[PDB]
Amino acid sequence: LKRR
Amino acid sequence: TTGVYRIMTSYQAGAGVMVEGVFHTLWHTTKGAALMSGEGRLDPYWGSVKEDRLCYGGPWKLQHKWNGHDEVQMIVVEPGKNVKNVQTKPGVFKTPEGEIGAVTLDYPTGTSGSPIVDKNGDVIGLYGNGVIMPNGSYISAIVQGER
Amino acid sequence: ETDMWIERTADITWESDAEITGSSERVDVRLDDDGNFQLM
Repeated sequence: LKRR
Repeated sequence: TTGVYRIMTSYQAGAGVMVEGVFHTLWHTTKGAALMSGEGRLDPYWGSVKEDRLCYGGPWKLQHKWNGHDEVQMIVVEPGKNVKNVQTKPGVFKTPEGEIGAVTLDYPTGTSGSPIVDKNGDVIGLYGNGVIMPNGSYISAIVQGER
Repeated sequence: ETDMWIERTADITWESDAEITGSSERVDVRLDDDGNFQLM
């Protein structure tokens, strides 16, 4: 999604 | 000790870098939880939720940024694997406060906080706060602030 | 108590043999107050  | 680190909790929650005795990561990897280390417990020193940045042991030490001209490398800290570097020419996130260098590299969750480096081996930011494009492709900011 | 710790794994270095990958995209985004980038 938007972060790792 | 200066270098690249895995953040563990066993499984890998993220990564970061120790530079000039300060540990640097993205805020979201630990949410400010203390970190045990070989040199004892490290406590969060400064953090910004908006910027998704967090450091332990002292103020932010990373002073270099993408120069806007060159390719960069990510030191990919993948869970369960030795590190490996990948090289790419950043694009940009266009925001009101200027452009932010951005890389189309898509790695597992445990990799947030992996450092991005310039040709001199200086850390210019960290991987793992970005956007998903409508086609599903991931792009991370090169996450950085001033020292 | 915390249940998190750090483990050193590598030097900070540039690898001369690194694979070159990815593209240079240009995207309008805003950063919201809780640190989430939003597509515009």
